Amino acid sequence: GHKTTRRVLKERPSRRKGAQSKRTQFVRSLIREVAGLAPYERRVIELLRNGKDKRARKFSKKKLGTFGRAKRKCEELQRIIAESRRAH
Amino acid sequence: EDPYPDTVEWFTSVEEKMPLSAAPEPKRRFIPSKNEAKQIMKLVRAIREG
Amino acid sequence: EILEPFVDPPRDRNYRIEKDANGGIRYVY
Amino acid sequence: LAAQAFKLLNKYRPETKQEKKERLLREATAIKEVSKKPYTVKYGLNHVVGLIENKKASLVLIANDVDPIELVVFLPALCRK
Amino acid sequence: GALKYLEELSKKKQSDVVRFLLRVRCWEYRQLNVIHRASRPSRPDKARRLGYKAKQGYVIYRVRVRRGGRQLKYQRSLRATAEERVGRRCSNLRVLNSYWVNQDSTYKYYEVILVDPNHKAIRRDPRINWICNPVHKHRECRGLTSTGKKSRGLNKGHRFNKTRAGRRKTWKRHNTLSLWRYR
Amino acid sequence: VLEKTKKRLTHFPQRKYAVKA
Amino acid sequence: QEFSELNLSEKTTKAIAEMGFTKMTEIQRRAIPPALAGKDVLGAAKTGSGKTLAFLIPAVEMLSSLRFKPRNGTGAIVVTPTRELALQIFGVARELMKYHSQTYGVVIGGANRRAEAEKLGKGVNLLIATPGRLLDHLQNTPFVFKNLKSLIIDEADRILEIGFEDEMRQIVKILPKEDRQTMLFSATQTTKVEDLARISLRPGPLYINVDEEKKYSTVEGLEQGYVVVEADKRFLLLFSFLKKMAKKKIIVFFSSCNSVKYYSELLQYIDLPVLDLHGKQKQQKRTNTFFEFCNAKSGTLICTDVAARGLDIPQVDWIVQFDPPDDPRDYIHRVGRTARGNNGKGRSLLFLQPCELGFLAHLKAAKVPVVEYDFPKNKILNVQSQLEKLISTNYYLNQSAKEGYRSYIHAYASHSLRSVFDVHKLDLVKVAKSFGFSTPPRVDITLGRRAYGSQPRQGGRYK
Amino acid sequence: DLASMLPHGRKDAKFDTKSRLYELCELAELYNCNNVLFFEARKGKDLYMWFSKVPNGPTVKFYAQNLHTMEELHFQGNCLKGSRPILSFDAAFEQEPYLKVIKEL
Amino acid sequence: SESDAVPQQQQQENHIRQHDLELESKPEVLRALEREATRPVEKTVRHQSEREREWLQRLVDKHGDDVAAMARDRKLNPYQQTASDIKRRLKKAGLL
RNA sequence: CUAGUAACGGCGAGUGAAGCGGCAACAGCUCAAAUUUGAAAGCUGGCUUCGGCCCGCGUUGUAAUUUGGAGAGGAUGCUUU
Repeated sequence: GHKTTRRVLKERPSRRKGAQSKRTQFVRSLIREVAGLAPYERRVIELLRNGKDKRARKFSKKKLGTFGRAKRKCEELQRIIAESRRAH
Repeated sequence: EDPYPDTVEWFTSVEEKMPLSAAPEPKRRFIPSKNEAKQIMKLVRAIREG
Repeated sequence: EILEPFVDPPRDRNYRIEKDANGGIRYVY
Repeated sequence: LAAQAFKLLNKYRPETKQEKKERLLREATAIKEVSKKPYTVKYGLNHVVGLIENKKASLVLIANDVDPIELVVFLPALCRK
Repeated sequence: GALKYLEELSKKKQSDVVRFLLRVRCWEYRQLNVIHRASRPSRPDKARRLGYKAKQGYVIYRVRVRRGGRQLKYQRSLRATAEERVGRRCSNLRVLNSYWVNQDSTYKYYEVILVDPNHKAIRRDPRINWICNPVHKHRECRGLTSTGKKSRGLNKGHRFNKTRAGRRKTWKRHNTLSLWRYR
Repeated sequence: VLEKTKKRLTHFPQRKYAVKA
Repeated sequence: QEFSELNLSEKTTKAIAEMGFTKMTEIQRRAIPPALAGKDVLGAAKTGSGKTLAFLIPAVEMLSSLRFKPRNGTGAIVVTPTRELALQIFGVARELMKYHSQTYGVVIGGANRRAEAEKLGKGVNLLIATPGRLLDHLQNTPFVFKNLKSLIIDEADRILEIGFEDEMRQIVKILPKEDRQTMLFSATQTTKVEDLARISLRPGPLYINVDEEKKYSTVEGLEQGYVVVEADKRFLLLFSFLKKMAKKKIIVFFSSCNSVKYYSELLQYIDLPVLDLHGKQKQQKRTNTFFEFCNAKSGTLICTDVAARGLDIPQVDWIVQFDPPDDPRDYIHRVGRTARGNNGKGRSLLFLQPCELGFLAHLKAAKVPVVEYDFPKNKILNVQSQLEKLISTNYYLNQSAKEGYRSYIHAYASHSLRSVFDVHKLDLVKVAKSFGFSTPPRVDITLGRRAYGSQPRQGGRYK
Repeated sequence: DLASMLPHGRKDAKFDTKSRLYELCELAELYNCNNVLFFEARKGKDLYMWFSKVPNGPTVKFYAQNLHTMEELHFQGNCLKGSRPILSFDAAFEQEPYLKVIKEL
Repeated sequence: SESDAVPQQQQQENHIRQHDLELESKPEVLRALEREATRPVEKTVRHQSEREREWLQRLVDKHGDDVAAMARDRKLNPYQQTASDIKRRLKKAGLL
């Protein structure tokens, strides 16, 4: 509509109000490795190790309720499997 | 399925060489204590007032 | 075998590449 | 090991309130009428975990009977890493 | 940092160690009474973020409440029911807050943070003299706690048009026939 | 009153002023 | 012709007089007038000719005339290859704008991203930056650049050699082009330089060619000495070296200005009579100290290699390179010649870590003779206890050590010859112990199968 | 209604709109499906239908405007749940090219 | 003439005074208020403590007037204040 | 005021808001998340010659700093009690 010159605003500190810090990443991973896995998480781990990626994805979707959450959980479990393989 | 399996230290197997926080150390950790300075001053006030 | 003296030593696929309608890279899975 | 650690820890036990106030009064009277950093054992869950995270700790001792046990579950692992 | 680690445990509360701890503590809670006193909280991180303070006058009470249907569902949450039972138990204290601590196939378990209004440390602390004020008598009974606000829909947006300012007050305001002098 | 609020009211108090017509 | 006869602003003239430069140099003499006229210029000057001042004078004068303020954004952009040259240019620019009101800023890789973002949001008129980090900031962070008027590209041949062709062309296409002065200094004139110039400058460039064409590259008349020192005994070996060959002229080259500052201050505490030369100092008294070192009998100069490029090294006994060399080829030839130094037998030695032994095969393929040194272990003056005590008891030493450490790490990361000087073979524990720490302080060392059915993008706007 | 009518199909609901269309493609790959019928509701008032040949096949977007479902009591018709229908295509689906594509999909 | 087109240059007359504002036929009340505003006020100059005076005196006695040396000293200067801090404290005290 | 509009409804009876705009009044803040760590600096009670002495709480965390259109830490030079 009207022609007005747009300004450049300062970056709000409320951006990224979730977590992205390396310290919280460390804490979260350490708590993962001290606490372990849930029954369904371990089931999906077994499925991924056996190679039934489709079955693991379906089970994760059934347990969680959302495709994005299922994909994400498969992702953390996959890097956990890879990290365990490297550690061994 | 083994019900109760041995834990694999996938994350803690790697020792981290460096501290987590990069926040600079404040001066109070290398200068004497102003808290005790103020306490000593208050005690001196009390002694002067008797 | 550093050929040139003071330079650095020079140093799985799922899509097939084809040409699309608009002359761009089309990806066959 | 417990006894030797307790010996060193006792040689570095923190100052009690009586002698702390006594030394404060010492300093006040000295002001009326030169030191180095105090080295003492550090205590407190949050303080010690931060010290470990900053790698300022040389040795860590953990109570075996913390009745919320979650307060400690992560501490041996973080010390190890 | 320890509270952050505890928060991560509470996030992954379905893990092995947390499941074991909640199992043992559930057995202990079943063995104890329906309502009992804790000097120290079971989840200190949750208590601290809800406002529990290591002061003379702050107490935790752990309470078990029957879960399930009342097909008419009881509109008051089990958390609110536990807080109300705590209020009738110790009417002298003020309900600061409450948090879920455990659950079973018959009982759900909550821990409530309570504040003593007659202790002069609480009177002096200017962050808690607000609950020392007499307006906050039986907040659990008037639905002024977090569960009360959640059940009353005290939120902003078009999703909460009917309840953002009080359901009954909004009904009355919309159904009053206002007649001015110069009509 | 809290220490922070005490310092704030000490250093930035309510000023007494007037706006000219 | 001097800066006085060239008619500039009174603030600029006072700044120049305070710095001390009176006679204009070659480039400073026949480049500033065309630049203040406004004609885009390509030059081939070599480092040490004062090109920094030669291109800062027009930018500062233009900002003063246009009356720029921090809220208007960037008016002048400096594109530099390495962060050490960035800091040198920053020191010079601070010297120039000491009396002005427009602000100067630095944006370099391996630095606090959020701090630089806040800096840009607040606003800088003259900004010196590195290619990759500059381009990232332009692509991602909110700041004003629509009033840009001057762009200097310093040592574009170095920039292309490092490999920022894509970064530089994206910078050129992103930054505004209309009513923009373009100055480009680059010694060697290659095909990459031709391309960068043809995209960057306007149809009519003025070209300056007095590059020193008598490059006496000595291929055989050189002998390079090297000492294979462990990471955690580097500073101790340097200290023992300095003690033993006191009463001899010594020049030691470091990598970064913060490292120079920390070593200077630490040696002052540990009783080393030393003449120092680093960026934070004043230009006038830097000249005074250089004159004193040239006209002294003994003494040791702590200076960096990038400054030694501009410095004209007098007759000295020992040329030591403690930190890895910024330029290997230029380093070898130039400083070997300046070390062996005409008549008097001069010796030039380089510190090599055990992870850095590929430089030997490098030199062998380069066809130059080398000599190794022994440093008997009992002659190493172990004072690391006093070092750690002072680092732990003095806060100013704690800072100077932390900036020195991080600057060394980031320089080693953004070192050109990665095959020999790759950071991932370093031990941070031992390098921190050599700096005097017990625990290495936080420094970020960093600083397929795509989706099923994922076709590329013919439309849509992302920012 | 279409799920009842289509017996080689699988029903699924609540796909996040913040996700991606090729993420719909991995969804179809997970379900081993070579065709996808996407229902996108805009304004909660207007229907958008996507017919896509999953792996690398051309996709068609239509907008659904006027809606009448099987549960209305003015239809007075009923058939077998999954029996084969007589596909009665119009002539424009036989001449016109984009209608050729729509007919094939 | 504004080469860089911003109305803020027209409107103008990075640190500002923050505890006060520097300001540049009418009713009797208004003039009385104006006189009251423009009346000078007592300075009430803040001064320094006896021990601070003694510490500065000893530091001057030992290191003369070398700000670098006084910052360098440890025993007489436990609180590792900056040389500029020491210089302004000395200036406020009065002795160089 | 929007307004008996949108929207919902044995689409019959009927039900039925909200943004915006003009007003009245207008005031912003406290926490959890940090190591005071060169010093629990915090608080309850009873004993008082009422001035300062103990006991206990508490490190499983009480004071000061900080709460995301922020902040911290240094340097820096102005200005307030």
